[PDB]
Amino acid sequence: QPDSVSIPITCCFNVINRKIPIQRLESYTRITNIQCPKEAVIFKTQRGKEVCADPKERWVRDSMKHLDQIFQNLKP
Amino acid sequence: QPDSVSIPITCCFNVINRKIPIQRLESYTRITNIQCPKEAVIFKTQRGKEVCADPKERWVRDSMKHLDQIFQNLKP
Repeated sequence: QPDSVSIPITCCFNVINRKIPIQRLESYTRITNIQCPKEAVIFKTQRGKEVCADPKERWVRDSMKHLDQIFQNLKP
Repeated sequence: QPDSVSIPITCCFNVINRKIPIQRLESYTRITNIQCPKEAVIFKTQRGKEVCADPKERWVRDSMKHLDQIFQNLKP
């Protein structure tokens, strides 16, 4: 197989259970690899911590929306 | 005087008194003109509303920080 199949893959095996204050969240990425066990987002905090969260949770979608908006408005 | 002195100036005469949820706030600008009566920030919400706030308030500085970070990290 190509050497792309032996690249390591980052997953979320667990998702945070407490909501995190949105002013803490600075960015997010999505888990996309089918090898991973669950659909999830990884938030990057101000501090640089990485947090797995369930995009089905309300706060999570709301934080994702908030960051999306700004990103599309921040170009500048 | 130059025609710059007869340009209209936007100010904040009042500042919001209730805290606004940070996921609502998408951007901010500062009042800078000395003609204005008070130091303040103008937040732009998701919805496009404009809100005057007092940068001495905790939530406000925190929202400003949050947006600053992302802006400097969002270039991309």
